Amino acid sequence: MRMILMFDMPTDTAEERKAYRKFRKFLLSEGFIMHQFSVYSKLLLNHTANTAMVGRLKANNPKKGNITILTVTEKQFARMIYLYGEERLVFLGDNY
Amino acid sequence: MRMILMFDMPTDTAEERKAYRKFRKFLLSEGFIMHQFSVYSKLLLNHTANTAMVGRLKANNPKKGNITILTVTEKQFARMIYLYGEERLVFLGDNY
Amino acid sequence: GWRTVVVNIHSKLSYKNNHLIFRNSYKTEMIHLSEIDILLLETTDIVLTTMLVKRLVDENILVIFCDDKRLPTAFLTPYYARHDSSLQIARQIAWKENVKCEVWTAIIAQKILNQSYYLGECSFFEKSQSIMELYHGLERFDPSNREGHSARIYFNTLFGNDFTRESDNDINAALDYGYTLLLSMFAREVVVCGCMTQIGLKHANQFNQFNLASDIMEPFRPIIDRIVYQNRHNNFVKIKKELFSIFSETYLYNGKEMYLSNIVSDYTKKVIKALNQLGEEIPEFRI
Amino acid sequence: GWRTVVVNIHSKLSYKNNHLIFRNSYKTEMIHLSEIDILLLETTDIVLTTMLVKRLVDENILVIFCDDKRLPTAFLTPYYARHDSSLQIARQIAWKENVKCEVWTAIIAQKILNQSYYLGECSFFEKSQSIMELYHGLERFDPSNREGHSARIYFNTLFGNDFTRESDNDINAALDYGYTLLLSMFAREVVVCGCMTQIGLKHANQFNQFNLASDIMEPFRPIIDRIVYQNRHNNFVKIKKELFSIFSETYLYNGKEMYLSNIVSDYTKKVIKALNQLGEEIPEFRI
Amino acid sequence: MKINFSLLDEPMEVNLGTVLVIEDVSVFAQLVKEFYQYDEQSNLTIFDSKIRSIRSSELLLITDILGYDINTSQVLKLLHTDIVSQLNDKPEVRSEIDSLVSLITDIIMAECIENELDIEYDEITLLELIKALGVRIETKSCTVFEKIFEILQIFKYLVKKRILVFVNSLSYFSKDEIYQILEYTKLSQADVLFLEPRQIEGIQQFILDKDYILMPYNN
Amino acid sequence: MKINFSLLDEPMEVNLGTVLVIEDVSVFAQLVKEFYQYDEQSNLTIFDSKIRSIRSSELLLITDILGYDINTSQVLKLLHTDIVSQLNDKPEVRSEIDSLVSLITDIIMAECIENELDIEYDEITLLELIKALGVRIETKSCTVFEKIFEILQIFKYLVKKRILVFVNSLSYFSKDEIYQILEYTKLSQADVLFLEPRQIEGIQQFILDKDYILMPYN
Amino acid sequence: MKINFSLLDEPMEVNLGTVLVIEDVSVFAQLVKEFYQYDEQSNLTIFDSKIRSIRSSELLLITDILGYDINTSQVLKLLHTDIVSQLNDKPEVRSEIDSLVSLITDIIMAECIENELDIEYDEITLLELIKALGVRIETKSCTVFEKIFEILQIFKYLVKKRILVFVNSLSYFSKDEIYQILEYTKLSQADVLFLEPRQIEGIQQFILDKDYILMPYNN
Ligand SMILES: [Ca+2]
Ligand SMILES: [Ca+2]
Ligand SMILES: [Ca+2]
Ligand SMILES: [Ca+2]
Repeated sequence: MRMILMFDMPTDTAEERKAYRKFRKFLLSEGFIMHQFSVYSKLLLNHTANTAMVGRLKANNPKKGNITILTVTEKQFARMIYLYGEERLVFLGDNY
Repeated sequence: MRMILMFDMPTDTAEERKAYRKFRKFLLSEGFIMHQFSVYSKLLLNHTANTAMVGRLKANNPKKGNITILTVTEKQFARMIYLYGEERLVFLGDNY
Repeated sequence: GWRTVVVNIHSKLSYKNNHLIFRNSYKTEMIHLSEIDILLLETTDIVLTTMLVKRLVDENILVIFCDDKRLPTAFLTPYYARHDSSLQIARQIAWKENVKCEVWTAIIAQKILNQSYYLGECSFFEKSQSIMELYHGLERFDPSNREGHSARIYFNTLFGNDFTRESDNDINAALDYGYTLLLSMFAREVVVCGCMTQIGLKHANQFNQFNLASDIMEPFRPIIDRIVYQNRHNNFVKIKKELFSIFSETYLYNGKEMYLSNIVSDYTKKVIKALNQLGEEIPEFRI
Repeated sequence: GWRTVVVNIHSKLSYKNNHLIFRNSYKTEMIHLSEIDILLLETTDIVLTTMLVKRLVDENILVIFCDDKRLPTAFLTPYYARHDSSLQIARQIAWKENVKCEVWTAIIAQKILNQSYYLGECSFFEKSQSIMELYHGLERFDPSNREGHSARIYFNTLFGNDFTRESDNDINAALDYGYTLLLSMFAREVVVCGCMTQIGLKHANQFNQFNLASDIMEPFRPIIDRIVYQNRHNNFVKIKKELFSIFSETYLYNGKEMYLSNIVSDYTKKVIKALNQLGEEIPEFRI
Repeated sequence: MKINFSLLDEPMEVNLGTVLVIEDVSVFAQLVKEFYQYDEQSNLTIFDSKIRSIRSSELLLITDILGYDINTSQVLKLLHTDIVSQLNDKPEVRSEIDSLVSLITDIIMAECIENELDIEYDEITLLELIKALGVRIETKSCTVFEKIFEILQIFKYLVKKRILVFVNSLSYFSKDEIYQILEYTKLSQADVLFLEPRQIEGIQQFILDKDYILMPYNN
Repeated sequence: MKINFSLLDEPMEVNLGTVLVIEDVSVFAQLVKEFYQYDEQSNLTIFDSKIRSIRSSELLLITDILGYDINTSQVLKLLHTDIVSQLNDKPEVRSEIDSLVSLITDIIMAECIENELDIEYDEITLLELIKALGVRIETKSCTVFEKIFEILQIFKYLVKKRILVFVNSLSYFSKDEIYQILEYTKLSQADVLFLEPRQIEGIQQFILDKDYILMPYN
Repeated sequence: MKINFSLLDEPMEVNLGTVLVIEDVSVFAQLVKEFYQYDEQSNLTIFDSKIRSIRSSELLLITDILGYDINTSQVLKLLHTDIVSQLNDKPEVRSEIDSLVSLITDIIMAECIENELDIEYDEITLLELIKALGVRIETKSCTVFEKIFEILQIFKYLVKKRILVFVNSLSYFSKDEIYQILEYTKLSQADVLFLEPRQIEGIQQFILDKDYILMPYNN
């Protein structure tokens, strides 16, 4: 089960930034990889490790922190498209 | 097709904050809902609407903005779990 | 419009809310008309509506219709692009043979000079020196035919002595294809100017609707000759795709670096203004 | 080919087995390709196929597109094997000033004669006799301006002395509407002839782009002013409804009673053929 | 009752019976899938004169003619009510039935008085007599044509179904049977929409070409 | 397997995939009526390789592909019984399941004893665990081409059904999809028979003329 | 949408526009009284294809054309929603309007920041802009023909009205105007039933003779 995890929290206070660094280090220690800011994912072996990981994430969530969790297949994970910020020739048909 | 979208960008400058507000308003106008900061999702009817939405998101991405797109099933989109929040010496009081 | 839309697939096209509607069984896509410059139909299975054709005529978008072989068959020519056309017809009838032969001679000099620049970039000193000699030897009425000799020496030097323009090889086919596309864009620009396309600036005896647009498109041929020379080993399909990449690529005008469509539009505008004002300034395009 | 196929109704066009398939809600008709000569599309709801367009390119038949106003907008231009109309436009560029002045004077004489005859049908003998005197006094180059002098007499007789063409009223808007419909029909006929409508018969004013058709439609103008005189009390919408019945109404041509479309077609053909042949015969139309 | 999809230029109106022929197998299968999934997909939109979109519960979709169950609790209940109304429209027949049921009630009442226990009853009504008779429609021996005809007859009994749609049901019926189905649909006023891959000869229908052009066809 | 009716001269055999075209609308509609009424009517007969008549329970007749539910009470019963048999084939795994169920029953029993109200329980069984998990065949079908494939999978899974019959189901699929369906039928070895009003070009099929004569095609 | 009364032999169907001419003044006045009192009287019965009788709230009765109020809260609300949909169908116009509204909101926000009190706001939307503009239909200068045309245009906006009925409204309109009303009713799909004492020449209508015989009439 491919576990996609989004993480956010107000970063204004120094304690909030420290909690964000601690939570990020905890995510890296648990096997999660950061694709971009607030974007992470980890490959869970089965539903058991998934449930235990959900409990651990709920236990380690910092104050005011918010985590989104989504279950995704490998075919859907390879279809993940990341656009980081206008074509002259538009082709409708075979792309040649 | 359930589209999970993460959005990040340096917010330091005033122009960057204005661009972030504009991009967020554009995401809300397109049907995306914000589950938490940087975390959004939208239900796309089919693959064509998904491709057009990808092109539109690439066109509307602000400078230095970074977007992560992941495809999840509708049942897996409902499976989304949002969690909102080992020391030997525990101090309840002034932290010294 | 900035966008060249090419449809090689069977589908139905409609016009809805100032938007081009591409409807197919697999997917449907809407593209705004203001962004669209040129519309190219490369197959015979495409369907369109006369209302969308009227909206394309009002939007002044060039519509090209190809054959089953995908080679262009016929393009749409609007009767009235602008009200200044009816006033420009009297000026075209009032044009002088000295202005026509002068502007055409300067244009041929720009084409031969562009060929000498292409051979100079290709590091041929004798060929570019000979073509430059023919450029310095060009005269009014063209008694020496230095333009045809420059073309024969150009193609014979590039593709080999055994090569010829009358051959049926895919090289000449791609050359006629690029000349047909550039002739279509230049002809559409002449339709935007409003002047008669059938009246040429060189020979009054030759009667052809594409004569004027060819005389205006003469200096830009070496741009097609370059990609044709590089892709000559590739198949005709890949050569056609590389020819389609010319619209995406940008070229350096004397003023600044611009797109091909803008250079053709501004060049044709300066040519028409120079013809009506009797040679005030001659636009020069260099590679 | 011979027959001229015009589509005024919603329909779809296809090409099967060297046979043009025209499909309308009422019935389906199949026409051989060799029988068709010129193809014109009146409305914006017509659907066509690019394959039929390619077959038309091989058949050389001229394709004419029209807008919602029915005025012709664009026509199909093939890159090779061009139609004979493009060769016929050169004769229109060669039209002599004497033939243009003769045809123009004949047209003005026909219009003034129709106005005086209509005033005689309205039983005003003094105004019709004055307009007839101006008709017999018309001369080349128009130094007397007897047409502009007959105008005020005709309109002042019809709608009263207080009425004028410069004032803004439902009568003037109705006259411009009828002149717009007649300009659309005559302009469509001139587009069928292939001659450029920007070149006018009047040598003074080139401002209008329709000048040729606007000059050809003058002899049929009073037929609109009759219905506008009868319906003048009705609102502009009712005047438009009454003017819309002129297409269904039949009129008397010199040869036989015919519809307005065929009469305008024969008149335009005689005008073009007379201009190319330098005044063999001048078509005359009387109310 | 107008239906609209992305392939059509304008929404097409469905009045009485309507035969829609889709010459493209891809657009036909996609349209049928959009008919079964209609609540999930927004591509196919069916709206009434009020422009209000009808729910999938209001839409009636039928593919297998002999597999559909025509006998339901609501259909049999409303049918029994219709029979009770038919018997109520005739005063003489209702009077005779009242006499007979009254005699039976007298007999059963005497048998109850003969018993030692105290027994009470109310009445034997006509709806209870029909429910005891077990009146229902017979689809067992019915041919496909009679089955579709019975479906067109019970569509008036269905309250919640706004429109009836048949999928490829015209291949079984002969041209004359199709003429009877359409002519009966014009009298029943119900809205029926048939979807066929191939065009039927002799009947008015809307044809969708592989070019995605919709045209009316008399034959 | 072979099917026989009064119109045919000799019974035709149905092996792997088979396409049967009936050029008569009356014989086609009457044939479908004989398919739904097969239990009632003795006209249409089916003789297997053993030359024995089969009951209508062994015949699988499917007209609407999308309207046919894959999940049924009998299908879920046979699937749950199959999974229970697979878990019963391994003693150690079932023993571990009994241990875990014993632990959960001990926890819930302790929580029940903690409550002030008296509580009575029976036990937890593997069948109740499977039914509680909701084990069923996948209900996701994007197109009728995939739905018919699921119908072929469930048909090959069902041993009681000796034949699967489709009525006018080939009009939805494209010629290439028909080729893929025939190849999948030949790979699955199941017996499938199709009934079409008109002939299909490009594939092998048995054409029944209006003269009642049957002829092979391709 | 079939209507039935004791004088008719069979219930007559009303589809699109229908002109019903009653040649008897007694039956006409009694029928109009049964139209106003319809909830109280069981003589006149109007039912749909479901045979369900429509309530008087679902029936729309109109006699005075210029006295009827076309502007209502529901009609203006649904009309504003329709205008918002029309502005939403065009992306460019909606973008421009969003830009202008953004500028105005910036100005007002600056003015709020200049104040000493802490002020909060939300947004200025398109529906609020239309409500502030006061968009409504103008019946003041409208002719009777334009009034009935606007009524036929707003009948689609009325959700609860099942059928529109006009009482003696065809006397004011010319034959051509009646042709425009019927031809527009065929496009609007609404069900309109006109009641006139005298027959109108040139239009299809149902005539009820003093003999109480109902016959279709082409003219
Ligand atoms: Ca009872
Ligand atoms: Ca019983
Ligand atoms: Ca607000
Ligand atoms: Ca206001």
